[PDB]
This record gives sequence, structure tokens and C-alpha cells, in this order.
Amino acid sequence: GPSYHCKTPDCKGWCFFEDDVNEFTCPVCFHVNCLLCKAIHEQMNCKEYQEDLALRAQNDVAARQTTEMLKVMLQQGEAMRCPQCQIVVQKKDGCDWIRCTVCHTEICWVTKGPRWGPGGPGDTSGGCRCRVNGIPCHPSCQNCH
Ligand SMILES: [Zn+2]
Ligand SMILES: [Zn+2]
Ligand SMILES: [Zn+2]
Ligand SMILES: [Zn+2]
Ligand SMILES: [Zn+2]
Repeated sequence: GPSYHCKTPDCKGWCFFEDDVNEFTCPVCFHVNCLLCKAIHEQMNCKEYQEDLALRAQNDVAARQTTEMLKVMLQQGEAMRCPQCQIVVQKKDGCDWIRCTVCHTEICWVTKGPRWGPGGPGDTSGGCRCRVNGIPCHPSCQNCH
């Protein structure tokens, strides 16, 4: 069970990652962190945050740093786009499964795509079909729900 450090400057707030929890309310500074954007964006959904962050690339050097950082993460695994709404999702250490914050699509992190077909939970006509006939979606999978 790995951990996340609050993004408020110099804050000592931290949490463990949990499969079903995508937001961290810091007990120190009380700010709400988003555990898939790794950022505090309390008047935005994740899509509004990520688009505005790309608009600050022209030009903030800090934003341009992180936006180009993310584009290497996506091009090399350790980050991915939601297969449904296409927001950039970053890893939650120890969690093989994530429910998108914007569209609520279940994402299989092990296989870097959807958990299920359209029609959602139970539809093994798409997605990673973990455990059908006993086979895990990947032999490293431990629990993608
Ligand atoms: Zn904090
Ligand atoms: Zn977010
Ligand atoms: Zn989504
Ligand atoms: Zn899976
Ligand atoms: Zn699996």
C-alpha cells in the first residue's frame, strides 16, 4: 500500500492510495487533492484542469515543464488516457484498477485500457476480461476488480 504527498507547498499531508478513493482531503491544510491528476483543482473537473494546464503552456515554464513531462509518461507507460473520456490518468501505486473521475469508466491499469466493454461492469465482450476461464488479464495482475 503506497502513499501520496499533498501538493500544498511544503505541506506534510500524506495518504495511502485506495482503490475506491480518488480524492485526498488533506488533514493539515484541508485542501482536496485529486489522486489521478496529482493536483489540487477544487473549482474544476479533471478535464477543465488539464486543458487549462495546457493553455498555460504558452507560456509558463512550470506548466510547460509538467505538460511535456506528462507527454513522456503517456508515450512510455506509467500514465494513460481514459479510454472513454480521454483525460490523462496517472498511476496510483498499488492499485490495478481505477474508476475515472470524469466519466466513471472502470480502467484496468495493468493492461492500460478499459476493464469492461461498453455496457460496463459484467460486459466481458470488451476490455481486459480478467479471470475469464481463470486467466488473469496479465500474470502480474493482483486485483483489477
Ligand atoms: Zn495539505
Ligand atoms: Zn483531477
Ligand atoms: Zn474518463
Ligand atoms: Zn485487468
Ligand atoms: Zn486483472
